[PDB]
Amino acid sequence: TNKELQAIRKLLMLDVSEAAEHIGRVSARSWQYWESGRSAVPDDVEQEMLDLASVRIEMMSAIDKRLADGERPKLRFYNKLDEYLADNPDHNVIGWRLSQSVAALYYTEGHADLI
Amino acid sequence: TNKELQAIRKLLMLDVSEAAEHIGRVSARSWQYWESGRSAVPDDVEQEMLDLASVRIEMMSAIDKRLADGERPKLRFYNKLDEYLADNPDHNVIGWRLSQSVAALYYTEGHADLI
Repeated sequence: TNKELQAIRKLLMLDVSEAAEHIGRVSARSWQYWESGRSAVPDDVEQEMLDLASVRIEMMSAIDKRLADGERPKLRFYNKLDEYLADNPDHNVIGWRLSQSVAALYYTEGHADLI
Repeated sequence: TNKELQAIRKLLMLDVSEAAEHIGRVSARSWQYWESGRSAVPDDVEQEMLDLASVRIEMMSAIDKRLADGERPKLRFYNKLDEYLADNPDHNVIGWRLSQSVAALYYTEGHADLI
């Protein structure tokens, strides 16, 4: 539904324009129409957003591994996209947002430091 | 630091303009300055952001209570601010975003449905 689509997008920290370009391959206006509720949300886009959410879960699982190993992780929080891309040259703006989503969660809940 | 400030802000699903107006009581430019890293984040702003994160934890704890009572919660995802305000007339735009952040988490991670 429109509500599930927006929920996942925001949890993954994607701006509408970023989700539209990279996941929907549609204009931002088209993506807004999907989230507005005045349109059918196509099921394929919803499925691709759930696939991307599984990437966030994989990234969380890796941090959980460090925690089980006794480490208090120091996670890079990239305020600047360009710095993320410099350190992660095989990723893009969507990877940057997923990194923010994961680092912010672990920090805010008291489980990791940000660097 | 600027990284912690932006991380909490984004996790709570607040736009810069919303955080600036209601939490900082400053302009978006000033809030962006605090998120830039150029100087230290003010003590009172830091504390208020931590306190709002605690409100989010309290909201999660209330849902955890319902799960422990055997409910499968149907959480209302408010894509429309005014609908949230009508249902929660003592709250404002910041409370709306907190509601989105909690509903999106429990939905995307499989514990609740959205309506």
